[PDB]
Amino acid sequence: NAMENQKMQEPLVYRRILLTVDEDDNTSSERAFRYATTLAHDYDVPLGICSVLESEPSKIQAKRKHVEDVVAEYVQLAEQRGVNQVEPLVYEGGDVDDVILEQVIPEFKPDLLVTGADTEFPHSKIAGAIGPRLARKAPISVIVVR
Amino acid sequence: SNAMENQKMQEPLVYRRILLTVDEDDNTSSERAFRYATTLAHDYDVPLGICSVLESEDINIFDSLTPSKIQAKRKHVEDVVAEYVQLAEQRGVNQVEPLVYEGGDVDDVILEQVIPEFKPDLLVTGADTEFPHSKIAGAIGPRLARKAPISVIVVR
Ligand SMILES: [Mg+2]
Ligand SMILES: [Mg+2]
Repeated sequence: NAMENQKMQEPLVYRRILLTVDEDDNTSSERAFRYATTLAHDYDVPLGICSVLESEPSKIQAKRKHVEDVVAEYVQLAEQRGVNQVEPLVYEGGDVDDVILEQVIPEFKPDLLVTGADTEFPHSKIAGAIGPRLARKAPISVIVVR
Repeated sequence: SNAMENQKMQEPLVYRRILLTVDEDDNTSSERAFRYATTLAHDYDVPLGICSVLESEDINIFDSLTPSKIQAKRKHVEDVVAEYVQLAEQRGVNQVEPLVYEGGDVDDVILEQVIPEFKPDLLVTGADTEFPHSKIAGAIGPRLARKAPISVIVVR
């Protein structure tokens, strides 16, 4: 038929994985974490775990510590899972979508963004689940995990 | 995390039943979508279904050219799905099946017919996959990522 046989056979493995997390607990966030860390473990590829502090003082440092703690806990669990290279990616900005698209993706250079279907940030310019928005707008592959 | 939570967070996640959604166009995103789905199905030994949704003839549109146009489009999409199935078998996927459906609302066909029948836990599609015949215009992947009850990867 019409497709190039050899090219269509080449394996595809994602080389640099970015997991985006919020502070909430739910089945989608658990499964997004497990997918990203299973992939990174099984194919021996780097994982970045990102969250974003939203622009609004012992209060601001407490909010910052909270985001840092959420990401640090996920990194610890990823290390326990056996992922060889995992790093925290805590970023700050006005609109989370732009922070991810304009700062995190270009700096960390992932080829896959993973996030749970429930992940959301209350002061994002567009309200609601960030995963499908990123699936539409990002220049890389995006999986929205449920 | 408490002990139970820690253990649950550690449990491997390997998708069990993969649904690849395709249109007739051969582009970078569709090639990579096919390669990701078949690499997953091969490396983890899980079933793959390869789906598309055909346009049907409209009983209120009667003319000499429309039937040929629609029939030839249907056969083209059937050919593309069959070729993807053969390529997946050549790739070494043990269980791969065609899933050709039809209807005017492709989102609804996938959500209400294909997913409940094939029972995938992951839907894969290229970022360019689109069905201009359908109710809603533009790339279907991000809409399915929003609406589906299962995980959806939009591949670029
Ligand atoms: Mg291990
Ligand atoms: Mg069956």
